[PDB]
Amino acid sequence: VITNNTTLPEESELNVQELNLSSAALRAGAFHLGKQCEQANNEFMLCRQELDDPRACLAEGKAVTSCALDFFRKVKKTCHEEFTQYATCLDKSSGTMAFSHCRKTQGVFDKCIKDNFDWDRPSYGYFSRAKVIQSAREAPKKEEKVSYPDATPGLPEDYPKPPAKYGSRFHWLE
Amino acid sequence: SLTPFLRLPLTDLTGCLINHQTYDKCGKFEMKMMECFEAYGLERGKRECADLISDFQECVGMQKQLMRFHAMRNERYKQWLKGERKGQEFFADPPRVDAY
Amino acid sequence: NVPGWEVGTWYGEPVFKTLPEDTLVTPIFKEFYAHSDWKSYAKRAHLKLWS
Amino acid sequence: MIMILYWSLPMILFILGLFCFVSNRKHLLSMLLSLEFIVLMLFFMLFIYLNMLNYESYFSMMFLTFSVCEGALGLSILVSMIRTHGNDYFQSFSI
Amino acid sequence: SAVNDPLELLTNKGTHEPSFLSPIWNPIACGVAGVGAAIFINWGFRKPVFSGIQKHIAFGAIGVGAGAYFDQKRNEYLAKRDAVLRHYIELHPDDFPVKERKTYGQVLESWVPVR
Amino acid sequence: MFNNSSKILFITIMIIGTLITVTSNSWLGAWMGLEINLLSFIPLLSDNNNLMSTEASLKYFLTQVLASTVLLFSSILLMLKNNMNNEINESFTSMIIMSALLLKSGAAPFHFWFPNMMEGLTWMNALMLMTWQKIAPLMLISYLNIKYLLLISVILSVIIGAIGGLNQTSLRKLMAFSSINHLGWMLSSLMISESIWLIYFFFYSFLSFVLTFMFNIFKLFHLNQLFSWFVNSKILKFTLFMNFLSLGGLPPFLGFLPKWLVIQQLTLCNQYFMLTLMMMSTLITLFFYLRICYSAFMMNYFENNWIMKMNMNSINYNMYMIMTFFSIFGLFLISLFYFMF
Amino acid sequence: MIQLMLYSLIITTSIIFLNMIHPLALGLTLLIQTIFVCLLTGLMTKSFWYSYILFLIFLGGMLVLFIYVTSLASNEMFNLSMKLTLFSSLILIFMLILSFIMDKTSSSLFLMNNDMQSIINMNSYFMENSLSLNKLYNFPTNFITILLMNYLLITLIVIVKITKL
Amino acid sequence: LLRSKYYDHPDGEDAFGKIVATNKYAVSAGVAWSMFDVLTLSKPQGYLPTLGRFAYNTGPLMGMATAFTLTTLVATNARGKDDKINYLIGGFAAGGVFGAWKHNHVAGLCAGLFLGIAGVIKKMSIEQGWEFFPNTPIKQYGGLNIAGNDWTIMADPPKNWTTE
Repeated sequence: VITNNTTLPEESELNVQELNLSSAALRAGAFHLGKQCEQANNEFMLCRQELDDPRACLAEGKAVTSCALDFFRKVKKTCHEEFTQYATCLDKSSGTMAFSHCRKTQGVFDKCIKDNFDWDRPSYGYFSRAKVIQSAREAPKKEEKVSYPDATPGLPEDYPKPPAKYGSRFHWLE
Repeated sequence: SLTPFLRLPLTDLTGCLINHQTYDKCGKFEMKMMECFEAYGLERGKRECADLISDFQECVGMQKQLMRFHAMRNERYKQWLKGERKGQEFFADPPRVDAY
Repeated sequence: NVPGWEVGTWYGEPVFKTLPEDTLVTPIFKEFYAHSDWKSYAKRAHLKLWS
Repeated sequence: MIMILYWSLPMILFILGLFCFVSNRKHLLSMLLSLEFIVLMLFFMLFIYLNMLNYESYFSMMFLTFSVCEGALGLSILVSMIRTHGNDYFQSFSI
Repeated sequence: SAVNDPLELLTNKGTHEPSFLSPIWNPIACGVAGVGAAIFINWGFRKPVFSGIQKHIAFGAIGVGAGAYFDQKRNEYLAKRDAVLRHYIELHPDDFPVKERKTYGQVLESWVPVR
Repeated sequence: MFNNSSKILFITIMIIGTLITVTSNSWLGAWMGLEINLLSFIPLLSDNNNLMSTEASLKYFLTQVLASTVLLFSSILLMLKNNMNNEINESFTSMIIMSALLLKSGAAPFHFWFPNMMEGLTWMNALMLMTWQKIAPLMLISYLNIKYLLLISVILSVIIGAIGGLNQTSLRKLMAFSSINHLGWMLSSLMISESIWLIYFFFYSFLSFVLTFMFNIFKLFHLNQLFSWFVNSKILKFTLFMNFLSLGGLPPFLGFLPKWLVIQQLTLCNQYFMLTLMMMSTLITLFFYLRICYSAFMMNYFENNWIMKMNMNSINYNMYMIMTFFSIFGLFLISLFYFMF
Repeated sequence: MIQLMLYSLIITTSIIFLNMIHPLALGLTLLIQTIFVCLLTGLMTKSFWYSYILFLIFLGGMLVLFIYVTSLASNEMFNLSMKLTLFSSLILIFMLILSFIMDKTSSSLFLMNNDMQSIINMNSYFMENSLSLNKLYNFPTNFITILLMNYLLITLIVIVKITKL
Repeated sequence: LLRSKYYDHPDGEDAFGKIVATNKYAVSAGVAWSMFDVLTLSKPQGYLPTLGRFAYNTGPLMGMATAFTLTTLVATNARGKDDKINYLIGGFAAGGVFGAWKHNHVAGLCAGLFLGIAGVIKKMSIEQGWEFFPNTPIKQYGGLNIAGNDWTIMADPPKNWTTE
């Protein structure tokens, strides 16, 4: 638990411009965000799942946030009204933001992206498979077996068993 | 865990019923205790393996963390009752709703 | 002002042992949402229970 | 402490249901209903224990099956005296 | 030997000869017990005590076989116990040290006068 | 007790539930097995011909479910304090666990249900009660390391179980009070060994089978009913009554052996005063054993003359005479035994 | 707060359960205690499956036997007393205002809900009531629920024998 | 003060700790017998004779305890010797006090002989140094072949600990 010995990062290191978009603006345009920003998301989630340290790969988290900000600024430069209409139809379509309720504006958004950036929208389940990456960060350590030099010693299988000296050593026996 | 008296086929089902091994905040602590109970046994594991026992009990029992939380909350209310802390500064800056 | 108290340990005795000296474990929800009012606790803890 | 603030109330109501189970001012049906009251308090305390662990709450329907079979067993013991002890054995204050 | 070595007390030198009744006592005692149990059965049913000798023969054979089998298992149990004691003496040489033997002449203790 | 195959089914499921109890590695699966054993021991101990058996099953149900819920509550309390099943320093939750086990077993602060239930049963459900139903609580008592509760239970068992059997002239309540005293010798053996307890329990079980078969085949429920029991040869009645002297702990017969092994292991464990407290309070057990033996040790009696044929089962009495021989000539097999060591 | 309200309601129903003696009235007190016990065990948990299971098994499934037996046991009606109702209402309003004047953060339970968990917790996002019920139908703990179904059939066999039909 | 033992100080050193220790043992024994008394035999009704039976069964044991301790201290401090016959005199005094509660002279001495025998045996235990209920130096948790008795069908996964 957090004491004075633990080295938390300073608040000036944590002062990063954040992706402050709503749920409809994150659900819409996600399939073009993931393909454009697959190099940093996989490395950051590998950092989060392998080390399980919140203080580690903070630069990777900053890279993910900056890459998402760069993609949304690129969308803001060219295709703004189409993305706004797509997010509006996605939020007003149903309770949960489901893509199947209106496909009419999704085609216009993909047409705008195909005409401007020449990007192809991926399939429906491209981002839910297993991702294989060539991470530059080395894996930390193999789980070594704990050494117990003084355990409870049993009788070994190779130990010879001569007959007992004067047998059972009971009363009147042997 | 209790050592059963007899090791029959009928302990095979009962043994896995409760255990932190299924995904849990610190079942990896409990494993570090449990293999220790394979090393020294149950009775020498109560003495020679006391440091790994207290970490698992601290983690899942949550004793000293809750005691420290209640010490930090009762001292704040004692400072409120003793007149040191009053007004709108009785409670500090609240965390964000998705902070934890 | 409380004697015998230092930050992070229960009255001097450490909470977690057999760990690295610079490791981090996540504090529990009551201890993390300490130093705060009840409205911030029920702001987060009672979202599924209200709707 | 932790026992005083958390899970103190199931202990107190368990002792109250135990005292209702064994008091001489009650009857056998009151013993069985107070027995299922302490079954409910045992479920409360067992669920408080089982929710410190994350995904071992499935044991709650095992104890439920055993204690419900206990309750049906006690009712079938108690109503088996209808054809022998009569219908007035439910008001018996002593065994 | 002038030393009271704990390892040589449990080590079997092989100079102990088993007695004549030692390998053969348990099968004949269990055979006599089986014959007496069959006689007891015939007495309890008010049969003649030597009527139906096939029961006596089967009870004696069961007793002889069970006595030989459990006597062999008893000998293996005592051999494993001796191996356990020797292994624990060998593994802990500090708690069980060789102790010098003392002549009566070194000791001076307590004649109890009767008078 | 073999009037139906359903009772054989209840017997094998109560065996299964007891084996689930004594092999559970946690304090909750043991309770699961206890409930299985309870479910299968409610229909046995209940019959249509006997009126008292239904209210005795009600007493058994209330006694066991009072003891099982306290056993569950204290085990959950132990798990709430320290999340492993064991305990480093012993405390009051282990005392509540052990008291809930002592209500199940029938130790003398909590034994008052035992002969009061035994006053209205048969001699085969009693054979299941004082032998197999003592397996499930006593094998859990060995997991705890508190001494003074076992001390109080052993002392109270050997005085209360011996004195209280003197007034009883019914054979079932007298055998229940004798089993309460033989329970205390088992808990005194449990503080020093987990194997000497098995020795005492197995041969006490053996003596229970051979002695309750005498009262089940010939249907004996009273001390005066033993005097009117007709045996064709009075030497056979004198010989068959040596199982009381055997179970009382007399040196030429078997039954001296497990008590003697308890004496040998307790003196080696430096416990002398509790042994003297038990053996000054086991002479009363031989006194109400010898009060039964008034009906056979004399060689002639003022018998009732209307009955002149001895009627008996064949298979059960064939099994009885094997075990009667080893109850009185079984000390010759001490050379073959190797399980004391 | 509502957890403290359920605490107060369970305390009030327990002390009136101790006070009353009419067997159907104790059965009614049990059936109204089971609802509060179900809700209060629903406050600690990730999802309300086991409260539903306790509801169908205990209240709607098992206690109807108790209500039937206690209904046929007692010929007479309830003797309602306004003194016990007034005392229950007074202790209920006292315990609700005691919960008003008490800090609810320290009195809240330490057991985590589905939203009290961490946001980076992968297991909480998968499926509601999935990982907790998983060990019922997986190796090697499926033998216990097979033994439970066999135990219920054996329980029915026991009950037919002991009631003598 | 209430946690004081009888033998934390030598004989004749302090009086009050010995009175509190022996009296609290008498109160524990009287309460333990009175709880089994008033529910089983001669059951009273009402708050007053129940507390009267509790006092009648507890307070005389307190009087026996404080009389034995007081005459033990008197016999110890009256001379320079600290031996077992002071415990014999104390047991005789406690038996004589018990007799008064009985109202029988024969009961008082008959009790004093056994209480003096218990006193000289306890003083022999104090002098020689052994205990009545010692902890067991040997506790056989199981028999031999305790590792080879594992008759389980489930295959063991490989362990995470070694002896190297």
